[PDB]
Amino acid sequence: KPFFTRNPSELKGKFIHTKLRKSSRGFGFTVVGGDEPDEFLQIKSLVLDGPAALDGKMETGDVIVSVNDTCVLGHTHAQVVKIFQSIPIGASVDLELCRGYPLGSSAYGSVKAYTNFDAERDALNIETAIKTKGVDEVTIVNILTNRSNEQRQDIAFAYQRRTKKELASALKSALSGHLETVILGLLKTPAQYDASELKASMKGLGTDEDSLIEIICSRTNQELQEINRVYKEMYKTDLEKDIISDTSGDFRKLMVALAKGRRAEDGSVIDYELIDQDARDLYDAGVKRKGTDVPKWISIMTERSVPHLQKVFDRYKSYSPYDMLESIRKEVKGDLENAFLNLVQCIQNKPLYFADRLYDSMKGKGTRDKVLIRIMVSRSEVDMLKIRSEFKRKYGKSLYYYIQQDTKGDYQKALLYLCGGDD
Amino acid sequence: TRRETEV
Ligand SMILES: [Ca+2]
Ligand SMILES: [Ca+2]
Ligand SMILES: [Ca+2]
Ligand SMILES: [Ca+2]
Repeated sequence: KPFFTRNPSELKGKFIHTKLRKSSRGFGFTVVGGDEPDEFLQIKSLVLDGPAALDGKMETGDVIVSVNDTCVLGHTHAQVVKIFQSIPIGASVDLELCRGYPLGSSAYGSVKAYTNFDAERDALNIETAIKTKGVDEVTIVNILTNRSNEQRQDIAFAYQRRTKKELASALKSALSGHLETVILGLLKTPAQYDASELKASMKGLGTDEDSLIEIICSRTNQELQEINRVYKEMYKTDLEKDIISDTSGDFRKLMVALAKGRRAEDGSVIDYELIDQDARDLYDAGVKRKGTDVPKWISIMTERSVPHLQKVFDRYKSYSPYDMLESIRKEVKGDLENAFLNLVQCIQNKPLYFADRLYDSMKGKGTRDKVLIRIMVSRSEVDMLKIRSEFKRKYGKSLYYYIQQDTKGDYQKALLYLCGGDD
Repeated sequence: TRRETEV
């Protein structure tokens, strides 16, 4: 139940006022909202080379508070769009916008966008900490870990305007150890951070197969489509090329198929007949006959939608004495097995999958900091609340507790801020 | 899918 009100005095964000005159192609932005009884009308997007964007005051996620001295808090979608359309070309409109209530936010992340956001303020305070004799990592950790990734991008731009030096380079020189790894990962976008880890897993002639399997098997179509574009712009090489160069056999086929991000979107109606047939094919290709038909497994597990495959794996238990996970361990082995096991976990329960990976990175001597840092950074704005839920439900204690006992220093503080308290 | 209007 998102926040909503029709009295402007009860809003928490900041207020901005713009005055836009309509051009030939409108005001140059998209309005979203006004569906459910209490939906705020929010700025969906901007149109660059347009009246609203060239003004610069309007940004996405903004909430419309007043249109030409008439409050629209609570007005339906069709009412506020007829206002903008009744305006003639050349006439000016006065928009009051509130910045603080976000859009496109996952309700299951642990780190939320700062309500009283100020990019120039945080850029100044971080500069101070960098040049502080001793580096106030405390300040740097308190700021960046309590900002959203898009807010952190605005910190880097504001820091570059006032210092002419990129924040990633300045923080790479003043920090050290695992704390440097976490901060540099938080500064990158989700696509930039995943693309960098993928290249790192394929550096050298060897391959970190675990990091490659984790990212490829757990990312959706939209995330993979953005990673492929960013990876090609960063390293001048398509991700599929470096995957072929560092993988082979059926393992290569599976990773190439998954990395395409062309999995079928979830259909409106449930295909119960295809659910039964896909289960029969998975059983006839593996446990029933001797050997294994790996291509048939790759086709079904990569092309079908996630909700469909969930019902497929449940129907698979009707044909096979072993479930999908136990079938994988018996039929295939090696890198192909680890990739299939990771894929099925992400389909059945992805938050549970990241919980086990977190527990595996800390249960033994030392800490697999590479796996622990990547998960706490990439899933912080996605499903961290669900991972914490599945974690304490299974392991009794909280994820905050395990990070506490396996990490120390500011590196511990940074990861605890990304967790969001003990469950 | 979600009610959107080009303004
Ligand atoms: Ca360093
Ligand atoms: Ca067999
Ligand atoms: Ca440990
Ligand atoms: Ca370690």
